[PDB]
Amino acid sequence: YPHCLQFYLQPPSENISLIEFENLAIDRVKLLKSVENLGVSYVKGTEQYQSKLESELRKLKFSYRENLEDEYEPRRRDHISHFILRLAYCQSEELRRWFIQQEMDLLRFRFSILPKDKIQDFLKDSQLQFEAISDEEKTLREQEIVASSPSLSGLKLGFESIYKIPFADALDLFRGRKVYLEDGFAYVPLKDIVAIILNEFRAKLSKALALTARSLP
Amino acid sequence: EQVFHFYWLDAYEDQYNQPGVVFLFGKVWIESAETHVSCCVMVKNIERTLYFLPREMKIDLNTGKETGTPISMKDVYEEFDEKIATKYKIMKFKSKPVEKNYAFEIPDVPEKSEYLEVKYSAEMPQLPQDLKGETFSHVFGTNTSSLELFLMNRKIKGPCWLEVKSPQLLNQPVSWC
Amino acid sequence: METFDPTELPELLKLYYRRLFPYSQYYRWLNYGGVIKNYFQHREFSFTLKDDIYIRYQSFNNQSDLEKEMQKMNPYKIDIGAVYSHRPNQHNTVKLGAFQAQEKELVFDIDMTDYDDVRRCCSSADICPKCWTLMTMAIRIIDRALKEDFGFKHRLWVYSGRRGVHCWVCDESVRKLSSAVRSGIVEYLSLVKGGQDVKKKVHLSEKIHPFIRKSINIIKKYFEEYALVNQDILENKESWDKILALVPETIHDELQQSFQKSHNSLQRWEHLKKVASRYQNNIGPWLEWEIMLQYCFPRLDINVSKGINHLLKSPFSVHPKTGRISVPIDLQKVDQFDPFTVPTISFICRELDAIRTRDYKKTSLAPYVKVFEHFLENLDKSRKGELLK
Amino acid sequence: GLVLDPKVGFYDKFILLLDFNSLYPSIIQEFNICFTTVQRVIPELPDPSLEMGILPREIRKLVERRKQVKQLMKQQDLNPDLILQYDIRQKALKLTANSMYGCLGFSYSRFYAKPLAALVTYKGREILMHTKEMVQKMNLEVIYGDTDSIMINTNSTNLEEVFKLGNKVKSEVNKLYKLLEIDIDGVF
Ligand SMILES: [Zn+2]
Repeated sequence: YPHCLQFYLQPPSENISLIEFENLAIDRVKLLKSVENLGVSYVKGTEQYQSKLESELRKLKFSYRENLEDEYEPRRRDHISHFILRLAYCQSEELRRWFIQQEMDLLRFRFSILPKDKIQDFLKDSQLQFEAISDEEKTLREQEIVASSPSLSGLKLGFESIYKIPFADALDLFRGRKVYLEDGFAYVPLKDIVAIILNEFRAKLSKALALTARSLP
Repeated sequence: EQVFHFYWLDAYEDQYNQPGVVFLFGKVWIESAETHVSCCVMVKNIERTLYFLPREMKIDLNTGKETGTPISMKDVYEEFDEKIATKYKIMKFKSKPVEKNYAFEIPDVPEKSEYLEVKYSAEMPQLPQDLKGETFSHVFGTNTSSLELFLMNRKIKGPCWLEVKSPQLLNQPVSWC
Repeated sequence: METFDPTELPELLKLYYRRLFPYSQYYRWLNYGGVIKNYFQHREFSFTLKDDIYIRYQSFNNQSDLEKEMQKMNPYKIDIGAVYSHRPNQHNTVKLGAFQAQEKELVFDIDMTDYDDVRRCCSSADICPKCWTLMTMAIRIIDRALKEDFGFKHRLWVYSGRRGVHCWVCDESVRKLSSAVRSGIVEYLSLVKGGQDVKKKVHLSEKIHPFIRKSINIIKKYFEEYALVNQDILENKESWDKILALVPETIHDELQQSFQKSHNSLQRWEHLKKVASRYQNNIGPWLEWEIMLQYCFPRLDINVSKGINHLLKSPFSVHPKTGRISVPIDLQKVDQFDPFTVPTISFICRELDAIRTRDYKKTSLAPYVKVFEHFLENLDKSRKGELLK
Repeated sequence: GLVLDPKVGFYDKFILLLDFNSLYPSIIQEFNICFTTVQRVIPELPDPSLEMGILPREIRKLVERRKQVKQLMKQQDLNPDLILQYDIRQKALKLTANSMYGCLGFSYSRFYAKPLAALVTYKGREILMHTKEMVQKMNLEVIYGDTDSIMINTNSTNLEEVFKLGNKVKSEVNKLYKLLEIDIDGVF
């Protein structure tokens, strides 16, 4: 339900006590360690995976009841914990790979929870540009979008929304002739969209982690 | 008609009192005595060498703005000849345009450029390190010692046998050698 | 009357470069309205001079130096490169690693040498009007995509001089694409996977992309006029053996027995269509379209467009072998282009001598030149409209 | 300069201590770090497509001179005076090469370059942490390491196996890099 997703940017400028500093780091390590175990013992799209991950997120207090916008306790905890835990894992390359890998599974899970209407607002609040299309235009180009779609069998074009993005941002999709192109824009379904979002988040996070280790002394 | 060899071990220079002269101490073989003896060789007239870096445009030092007049080697030549040499009491010198590289920690220097190479006697006064002018931005080689110049120019790699051509005889002894 | 003399080239080249070359339009195009600081002073030109002399990193300050240094040198060939962070003639000044290309137009080339298995009318060194359709069909195949699929507005089409065409995409957002994006764009438009003599080069699925559909639709209007009546791909046993080499093995016997009863190429093509449809109905790779696409779809080279620092032939140049001027092509009349009516430097000069500088208005080069400022004019409209408001 | 805290304690089994023979000179040669190559005002490493610089090319000649001296000493039935001359020559080239980084990090040096020194040092601590990861993966314990030495606990009692185990670490590190080479120092 809530807007707990964030591209982790703009480090916190607050100040905290030592007890909170230690507790946030320990809790974040626990969460990320259990995400890997859930991924190993199950698959990413089962009821058990979702249920256990959500229960654990409830237990560690990383998404819960509301507060006045800014000092939303779970959002604040999540932000400060992530930026604290960057310092611990910036040192080694094996640690960097682990941190990058585990921090994307949580983003995938959280994006899987969003209602079908808040995704547009999240995307617009995100980097610069993602836009959706109405049912009129979607039906206008329905046949061309279906033909341009990959070898997936049948004409099952459900109610899932379709997003228009600049062609360059969809590079990995258009060089293989796997999306419909019209005047510098590509019409993409949800799955490829979340793939693009994950790839961009991975690139930004890798850049930030590489930069952090420089200023560690 | 006469040439003599010697094996140098140590070198000495007195910039303050005897500028532009170096002393080489070593060993010289003697046929009559069937043994080597100590030897001292005086090397004189080592010239100061400096490199002037021209600007891409003439800068008015009074304000700090360009005047739009292009800069060439000849402009630097005349500015040195009529402004710097007379000011710092320099009688005779030699000037030449050279092409040189530079890859070190002084800002705003090209990695390949044309410099004005000026050579003059070491007896004449020493220019300041930070000397600047209208036509040249920087100067290199101001405080280079004579021994390093002699070593680098002649490519002496440690102790070795050196040939001296046209040897001369000192009027009065200058060493216990 | 007299044979064309290539040794006279130094004589005519002088007055061409003095009185005919459009220096003003050249400067306007390569300056792009003077929007950015040194978009022209950082441009690299390559001059191929006498004795195959190859000088690469050139640069100029403004128009006057440009005219002066082409009039004092008179190069045999002129190539345009990318814009760099430092002046190309001043690259040894900077440290090794700080000199790199930044922006360049998007260049496509199409050449006759890529159709060695398609032409049965002239040899490798010859062109003729009845195969030049392979060049015009390409022009409307690609120009559509860049206008529709990718939304590129300002495109310039130039004659290579003897056996091909060049496309310069000069849109503002196209000049700053990364090399990976250009490679992806070339991948999108590439259909024939021509390797080192592979038997089959075109593969299709049950579902065809709209790009493929429109490409087939465009080719259909010229297929029978060129392939079936002008090339006669079905007139000798060795001739149709090439096509049978691509058909599935079970069909050749029936095709041979149906073809032996035929009497004209059109009837053979119709019989092939019927046989293909009949085989389709029982068992669909679309047999009717692979041989049609393989024989007519243009083939591009990735290396030309992938490189951001590539050097390509400049417009309004002179071919030193044939003499033909690398002239812009008018997009309004593409199907009626004739390579053999392009005026040479020799053609206009001889009549003229028997009679700020604007002497080109009375020349035969002028009607083709009016195409160029039309391309130039459209660029200021984009600048004036979108930027100022 | 990275330093790994020693694992204080008493050890019963054989301990293999290794040396990084010119760790810093090897980094200058590995990543092409020079005055005429590194773009500076921590700077970024140069592209691998560039040619060798002035400084890396002078370290090549120093270690290409050692191998010929090393192999020339392998001959038998040789004059007793040449044995010392080649051994002295080998040590002279060994000493000169190792102290090359000093002209970059010495504040009172004529060729001082702060950005250049920082880049070499930063890569140095990466190679150190990388080596530590490899050793612990093959069920071996690192009990100390400081920038020119590594002490490894082997849990072995057979001396023949210790050298065999030691040469395996040699190949493991030398697989990823090319010029830096570890060397056996002694056994406790
Ligand atoms: Zn032909």
